[PDB]
Amino acid sequence: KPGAMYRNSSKPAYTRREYISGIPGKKIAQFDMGNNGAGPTYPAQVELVVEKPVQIRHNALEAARVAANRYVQNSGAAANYKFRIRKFPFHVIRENKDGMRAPFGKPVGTAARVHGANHIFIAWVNPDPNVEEAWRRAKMKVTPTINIDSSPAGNA
Amino acid sequence: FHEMREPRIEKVVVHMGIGHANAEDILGEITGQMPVRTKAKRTVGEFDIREGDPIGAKVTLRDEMAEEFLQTALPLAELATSQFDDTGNFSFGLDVTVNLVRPGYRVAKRDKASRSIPTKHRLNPADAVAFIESTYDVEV
Amino acid sequence: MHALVQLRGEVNMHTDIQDTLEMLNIHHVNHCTLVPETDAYRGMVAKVNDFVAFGEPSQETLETVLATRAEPLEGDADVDDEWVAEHTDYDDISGLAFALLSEETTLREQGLSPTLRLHPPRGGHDGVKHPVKEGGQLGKHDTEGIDDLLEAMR
Amino acid sequence: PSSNGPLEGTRGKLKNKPRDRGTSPPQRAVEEFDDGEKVHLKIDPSVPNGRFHPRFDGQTGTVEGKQGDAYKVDIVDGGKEKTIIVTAAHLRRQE
Amino acid sequence: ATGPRYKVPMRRRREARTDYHQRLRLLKSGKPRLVARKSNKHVRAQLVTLGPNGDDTLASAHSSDLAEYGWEAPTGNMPSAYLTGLLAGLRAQEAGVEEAVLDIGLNSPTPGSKVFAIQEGAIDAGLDIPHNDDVLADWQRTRGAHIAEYDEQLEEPLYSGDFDAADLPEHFDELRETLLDGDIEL
RNA sequence: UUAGGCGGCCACAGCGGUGGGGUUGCCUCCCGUACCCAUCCCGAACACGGAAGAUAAGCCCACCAGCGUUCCGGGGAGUACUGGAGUGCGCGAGCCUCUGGGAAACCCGGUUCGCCGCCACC
RNA sequence: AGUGCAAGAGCAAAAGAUAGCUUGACAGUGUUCUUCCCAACGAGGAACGCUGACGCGAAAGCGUGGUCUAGCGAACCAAUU
RNA sequence: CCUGUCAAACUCCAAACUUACAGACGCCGUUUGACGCGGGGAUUCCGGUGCGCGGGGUA
Ligand SMILES: [Cl-]
Ligand SMILES: [Cl-]
Ligand SMILES: [Mg+2]
Ligand SMILES: [Mg+2]
Ligand SMILES: [Mg+2]
Ligand SMILES: [Mg+2]
Ligand SMILES: [Mg+2]
Ligand SMILES: [Mg+2]
Ligand SMILES: [Mg+2]
Ligand SMILES: [Mg+2]
Ligand code: NA
Ligand code: NA
Ligand code: NA
Ligand code: NA
Ligand code: NA
Ligand code: NA
Repeated sequence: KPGAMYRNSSKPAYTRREYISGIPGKKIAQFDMGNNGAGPTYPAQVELVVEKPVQIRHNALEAARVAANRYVQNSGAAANYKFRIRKFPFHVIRENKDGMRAPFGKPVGTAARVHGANHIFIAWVNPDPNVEEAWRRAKMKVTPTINIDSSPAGNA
Repeated sequence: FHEMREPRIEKVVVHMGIGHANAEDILGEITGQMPVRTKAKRTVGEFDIREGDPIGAKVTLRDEMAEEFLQTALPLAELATSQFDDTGNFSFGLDVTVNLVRPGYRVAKRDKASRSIPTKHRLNPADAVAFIESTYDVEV
Repeated sequence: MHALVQLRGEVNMHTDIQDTLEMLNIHHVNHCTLVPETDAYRGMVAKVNDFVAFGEPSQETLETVLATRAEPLEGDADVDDEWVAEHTDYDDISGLAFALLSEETTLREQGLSPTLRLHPPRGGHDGVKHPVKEGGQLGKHDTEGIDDLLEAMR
Repeated sequence: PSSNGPLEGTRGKLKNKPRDRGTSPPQRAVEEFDDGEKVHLKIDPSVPNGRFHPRFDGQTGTVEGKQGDAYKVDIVDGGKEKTIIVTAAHLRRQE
Repeated sequence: ATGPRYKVPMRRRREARTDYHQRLRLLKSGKPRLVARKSNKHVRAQLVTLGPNGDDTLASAHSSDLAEYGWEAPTGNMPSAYLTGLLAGLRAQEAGVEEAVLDIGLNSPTPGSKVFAIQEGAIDAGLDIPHNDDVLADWQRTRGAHIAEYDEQLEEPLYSGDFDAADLPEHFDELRETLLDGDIEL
């Protein structure tokens, strides 16, 4: 199913698991990537900034993350960098799969609500921005247009 | 300062935690005054499901009745240290507990304007060992 | 004291906004009233802010308008100096105007209609879809700003 | 509403902020009002008795006689006149 | 204490001085309260009314200012209590007070207790108070007979120096007698 | 208020901690069970009777801000949100301007270790 | 925590627990709110009185069933006081 | 200790705003009698749209 069905934040927040059952597990494998043993003790810090509030299905998060980290293997399986996806798919989504009678759908997935300007991804690297590239591929698999922003890094 | 800071025995509770009694009799003679029933709470597998139910007795002794008892109880006990309260108490043994404290305790036991005893005015394990050990026996 | 001029009609405007205009004695487009600057009056003009034009007019302007569009509580009679002197506490229009501006009296108190029914603005006004700060004609105006509108509607 | 009992939708108005929790001071439960006085109606979550229908919480009526220790306040619901039987515990002097 | 949500009891509850549930039932009568209070050495009796910023004491009596009338005996006993009640009851009358209800605070409703002696005193002073006669002591005990008899089992004076050796419930009568006519502050 | 009783507001008063105070007078702890009364067992408590001793508790007095709380300055912030208006922008989601209101978190610095009423009293 | 049972709310010298005692889960008749916001409409419900008789308590007082909001039924006919 | 996120059926907080009563101005009423009271006669109980706020629904 298309992102068109769930990319807008027009519905009420629906996240109370105490009143919702049968919610599908998330496809997001990890949130901390790279040298998670080390702390953000890096010279450079780039972030992927979403430019519009939207809803991002755990589907897109996993594909976006994989495509970025899977690529960050331009530095090696145990390379020197740490990657972080700060958002979690809290918002439960339904689908009305009778016609419009008794239409409250059934849980079919989850999605994370990101507001325009938040960073969904943050990487930490030494002057070796291959990460900038890992993100051109990341925002490629998420609905919104995105801004690739660098913070600690006046080494231009 | 002292005199009103020096420990003293306030009640010695002798109780026999049985599991369902005929035992009161011996408590009455060992102490010198009537025992009190020991009801239990909660329903449990040791065929002890009855809420209100005699399951042992106790006896709270005060003043001479407490000394005249310890003047034989203590001798039948050896232990000391670690086996002492953080408030200067200790139980040994059929159980025999000795509650110790200093002169102004009624402040915490009375009805009107009651209050809790300040930590400083409390009795420490150490200050307790001294008092008792200094009364016919030895510590550890 | 501010000069109030309704520049937008009644159709589709909130009722509670319309009643306000009515409480301020304005019942038609281009109708103008003079309102003291008080807490109570201030709240009212603010509520009516999007369908009117208001501001403090200059002595002169007020005089021009008074002379040109003032009316007795009843009748055609022209409100000229003579009228003013033979009917009011003051001796001439200028005297009246000053009093109004300094908020010492009111058009009723002097047996005059609370409303100065103005003429459409000669040359057209700046638009009723945008405020002054945006090139429009709605909202608070400059004393020079209000004067132009009032004068154009003399 | 899914139901129509008196306490429907009263979760808020009949609950105390954690700190105002517990038995309330007796001073205001004994307060005496005179006929004609204006009194604000507000239920004390902590005080069970002497209550009035939650829908009137917020009203400001006029004391006009009492019934037992309870007072009879006149209020106007929308455009209807009504009399409310309420104890001091739930009233406050206006001004 | 612990957090923003924590609930701190009322000051007079923390101090374990006022029983607010009883207080409210007391304030129900709409009558003044006859506050009966004790101390190891003394006994106090007040007639309190309700006020805007707190209670108003319109009349009081303390077992200490009892000597001010000829008391030469201890002041933490039964005869003491009654008299202190009668004294406060009288000053009460002077103040224009006609009735009241007995507030014994945190004390126990034990029959023949000093608070009830306080209540009997105030009543005889002329104050109208809701009571129950057979919860009161039997007059003799009020007189202080129980103490005289106790000194009979002498061998050593019950009173260290004080007054008398065999004590005097008669001293009691002389005083009640005194309080029942004229004299200052009454 | 050189120590008390009854309260109002019910943490500005809570939690924790330091120092000081009783020679006759007050509160206590304290001493003690013939009585009224009392412990499903204990004068522990409750109740009654009393001063040999003490200021160590409590309590009263002076003070500390580490925690909790109340209010204030500056910053966050005229941000977030919002009542009224718009032939302003945007494929749209949505945004912007004018007008009237206006926050929360958090940081830094102050404040707060109760206030007040009635009665009694070297 | 507990308070019979949904959910939300109330409650700590208690509305909870224990003990003891008691039958107010009483008869009569109302006021008011609710049912039905506003705004007419029955049964039902609740709050708050009074009259009478009682329970407990030293007493103020508390008890018009269970802390509060669910647990309810017209006319005709029968049986019953 | 540090570090990453949330709530229609969460709340240590908390608007704009809505709302009871009162006073003030305004407007209105006392020959156009308002507010209110009593009675006669209805029609009406398929609605729709814009904007704001919504809930459902891919729409
Ligand atoms: Cl009501
Ligand atoms: Cl007392
Ligand atoms: Mg005319
Ligand atoms: Mg032209
Ligand atoms: Mg134009
Ligand atoms: Mg000291
Ligand atoms: Mg009830
Ligand atoms: Mg039939
Ligand atoms: Mg039958
Ligand atoms: Mg609303
Ligand atoms: Na079907
Ligand atoms: Na994209
Ligand atoms: Na309360
Ligand atoms: Na038993
Ligand atoms: Na001391
Ligand atoms: Na009915």
